[PDB]
Amino acid sequence: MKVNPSVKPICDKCRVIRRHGRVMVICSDPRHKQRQG
Amino acid sequence: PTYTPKAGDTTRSWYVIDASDVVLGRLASAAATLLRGKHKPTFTPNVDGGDFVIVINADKIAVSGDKLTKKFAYRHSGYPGGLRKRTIGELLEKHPTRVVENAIIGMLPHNKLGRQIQKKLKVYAGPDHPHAAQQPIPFEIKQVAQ
Amino acid sequence: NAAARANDITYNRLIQGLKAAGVEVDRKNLAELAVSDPAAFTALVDVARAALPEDVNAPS
Amino acid sequence: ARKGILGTKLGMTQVFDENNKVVPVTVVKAGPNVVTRIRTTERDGYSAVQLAYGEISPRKVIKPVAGQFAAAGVNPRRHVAELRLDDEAAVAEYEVGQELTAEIFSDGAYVDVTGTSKGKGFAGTMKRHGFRGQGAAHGAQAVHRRPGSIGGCATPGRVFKGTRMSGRMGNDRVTTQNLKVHKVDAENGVLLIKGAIPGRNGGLVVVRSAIKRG
Amino acid sequence: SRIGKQPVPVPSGVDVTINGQNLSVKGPKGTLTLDVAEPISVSRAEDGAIVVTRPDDERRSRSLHGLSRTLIANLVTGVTEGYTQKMEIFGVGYRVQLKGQNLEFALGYSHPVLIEAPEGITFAVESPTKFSVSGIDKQKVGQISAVIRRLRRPDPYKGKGVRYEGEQIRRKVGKT
RNA sequence: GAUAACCGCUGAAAGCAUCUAAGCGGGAAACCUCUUCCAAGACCAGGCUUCUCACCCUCUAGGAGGGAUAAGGCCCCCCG
RNA sequence: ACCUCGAUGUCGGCUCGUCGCAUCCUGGGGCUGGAGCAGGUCCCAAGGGUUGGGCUGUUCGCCCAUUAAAGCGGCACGCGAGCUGGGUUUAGAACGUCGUGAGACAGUUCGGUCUCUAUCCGCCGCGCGCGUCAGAAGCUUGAGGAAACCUGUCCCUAGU
Ligand SMILES: [Mg+2]
Ligand SMILES: [Mg+2]
Ligand SMILES: [Mg+2]
Ligand SMILES: [Mg+2]
Ligand SMILES: [Mg+2]
Ligand SMILES: [Mg+2]
Ligand SMILES: [Mg+2]
Ligand SMILES: [Mg+2]
Ligand SMILES: [Mg+2]
Ligand SMILES: [Mg+2]
Ligand SMILES: [Mg+2]
Ligand SMILES: [Mg+2]
Ligand SMILES: [Mg+2]
Ligand SMILES: [Mg+2]
Ligand SMILES: [Mg+2]
Ligand SMILES: [Mg+2]
Ligand SMILES: [Mg+2]
Ligand SMILES: [Zn+2]
Repeated sequence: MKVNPSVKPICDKCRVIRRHGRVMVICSDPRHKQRQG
Repeated sequence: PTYTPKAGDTTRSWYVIDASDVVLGRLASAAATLLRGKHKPTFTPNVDGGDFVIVINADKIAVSGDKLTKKFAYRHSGYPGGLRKRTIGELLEKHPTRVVENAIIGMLPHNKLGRQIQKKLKVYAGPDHPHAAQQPIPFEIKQVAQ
Repeated sequence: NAAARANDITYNRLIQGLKAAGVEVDRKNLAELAVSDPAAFTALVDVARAALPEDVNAPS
Repeated sequence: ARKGILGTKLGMTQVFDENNKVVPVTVVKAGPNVVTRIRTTERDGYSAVQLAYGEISPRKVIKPVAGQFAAAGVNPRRHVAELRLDDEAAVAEYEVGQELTAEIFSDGAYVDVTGTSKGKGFAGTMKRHGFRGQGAAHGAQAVHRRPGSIGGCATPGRVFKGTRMSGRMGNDRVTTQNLKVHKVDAENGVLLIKGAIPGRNGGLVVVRSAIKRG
Repeated sequence: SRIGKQPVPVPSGVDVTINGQNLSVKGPKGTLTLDVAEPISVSRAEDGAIVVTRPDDERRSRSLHGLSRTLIANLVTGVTEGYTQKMEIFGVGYRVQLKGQNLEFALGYSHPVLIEAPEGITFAVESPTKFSVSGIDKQKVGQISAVIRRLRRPDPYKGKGVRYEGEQIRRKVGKT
């Protein structure tokens, strides 16, 4: 998990979502998994 | 000279308010009005001519938003690090009456008279109360239109 | 205000209506009526309410 | 359910294990008790058994106290105490007038013992709270046993509640947990409990089955 | 929306009872209960289909509309056929066996792992390494299958542990 | 028991996908209980019981004032 | 340069602590260029714990043995009406240096009075009075508080 003010899709399989009031990027590649914070 | 209450002048009555599905703040403001005696033309700020208020179904009180989990009642014991907090959700489960009690008390004047006024508030979690001997009048929270 | 609201009118509309009716009783005596003669106060409330505009929330 | 009995601390001695290890023991006179009252959820709002212990001349018992013993149908005793019970099924095991003896326990059971600790009088901070005190030399001026600082400075400009200071020490209710009963003597009515128990000899104690190891 | 608009077929062997917002659907496997969100409206095409409808194109109604269609469609699909999740074990010495209602696994821990079946679910072992979970409620079947799936940490090096039947786990090579 | 990070199930808005928007679950020495002690001056001053449950006088016939008692208590006394 | 120069005593140590989390250990997790052991990094977490010595007035720092770890900070760089007084920063004396000199030196050196019977708040303990709708006594409920909360090694599972 990356926790940063800026969260960006790192590859074209990354999808930006909002979950429980946080912006998150979910992906099949667990490196790209990241959370705004 | 402006009318002033004398010894025998104050007449009490008993009201019962059903708190079921009522917004906490709305119930508390109405009850504070009755306890203070603001609805009587004989009102005098140095006299408690208020009425007795019974609140029933205080566990069915309604709270909006996320206040059930995010509103915290704070208490300090006076010892260092003696600050304890409970959510309104947790306080409603353990001490249902405390939620309504605290709301009303915080809307009364914080002085000696206010403490005497608090005597006349009775709050019960269930649908029943022991004061049938006083024959309380059902009180509905209305709004006078203008 | 307590006596007005017991007669189903707010204070502010009572004062407006008494002005429109031209009733010049001041608040010292209006309060003395509210305490000592509720019947006379009720009659004043009826006068005030009659003199109020039909739509209080309308322009003018 | 949680067994218990009232008794008197008689004193300490030494016994030997069957594998020849030494065992320090306190001897407790787990004297006969009588059930004087039963507390019920329906009467009192909680479940408990009231026990009475120790011989007393009826000359000495005050009339309202005698009235309560008379309503129970038992002779007065010096000491009355309640044992709190978790449930009403446990209460059902007791009846007014019934006698309890040391044999309610068996050897190797774990007990908690409650008693009043010895009085120590007005104690300094070194004795009462284990303060280190100050140096006996190197210039230290009349502070060898003094507590030192008791607070910060302008902020908070006061001493906090709970600040450890000198004062009366001892004479407190103390419960020692998980003591092994080494032996039960049914003939003398005595418990040999491994280890120490609070109080002076001749003092009232309450022996209960251990909550944690029961 | 585009999901909620589609009716739900009720086969002639399926009994649907609609009581206001309460819904109860009875079928060969048993009976299942569902409650629709107040705004959404659930009717019935007398022909033999379920119609889900919404008052407004407001966002909350739009979301609850598609939700409620699929929930009742799952409810029907449960009492007709049931839900089954096939699961498979990988790794040497990793084993499963059934002990009454309870399922017992040996995934290389010092102790064995015992999982009790909650009400309305059942376990079947076809092999020491291959088993299944079945039940009436899709959510309960999924829930138990997930708990079993987490019995071991993910192993991307040797591939051990519990998987789904088709499951394609992530793999890597630890060459040291 | 309720949670944190985190893991999820069932799923729309958005024919796919999504732990979330309706709902349903796992989850830590922190939190609430649990263990020990204080505690009804907790002025909402609580509860279960037991004992005494009794008498004279004065003012005026209102409310008081005084004296003698019961259960009990205190002081003195022998002590810890 | 805004309070205090009709006075708010300093560094370090000692005693006693109390709070924050930007976490040193122990607890829970995501990702690893994570095989395993052992790590790297980020997230959550403040309940408790967080050693003794050599040198220096020292803080700091270096070092010697340990440890699960030897956390970083606030509170007048917490704490001198609680202690110390080695350094600094009165008066003595000396060296180097500067000055014609009297003298001077964030240069050095040896020496050099640490006052106060606690009124108020505060805190630790202990009584007296009155109250809790008659006067008393035994046993109690617990609203609400306080205390406590650390961790290792070895042996099995497994030389798997
Ligand atoms: Mg001296
Ligand atoms: Mg000395
Ligand atoms: Mg009482
Ligand atoms: Mg005395
Ligand atoms: Mg200026
Ligand atoms: Mg001055
Ligand atoms: Mg943090
Ligand atoms: Mg804790
Ligand atoms: Mg300082
Ligand atoms: Mg000082
Ligand atoms: Mg000189
Ligand atoms: Mg010269
Ligand atoms: Mg000398
Ligand atoms: Mg010197
Ligand atoms: Mg000098
Ligand atoms: Mg409590
Ligand atoms: Mg208090
Ligand atoms: Zn990606």
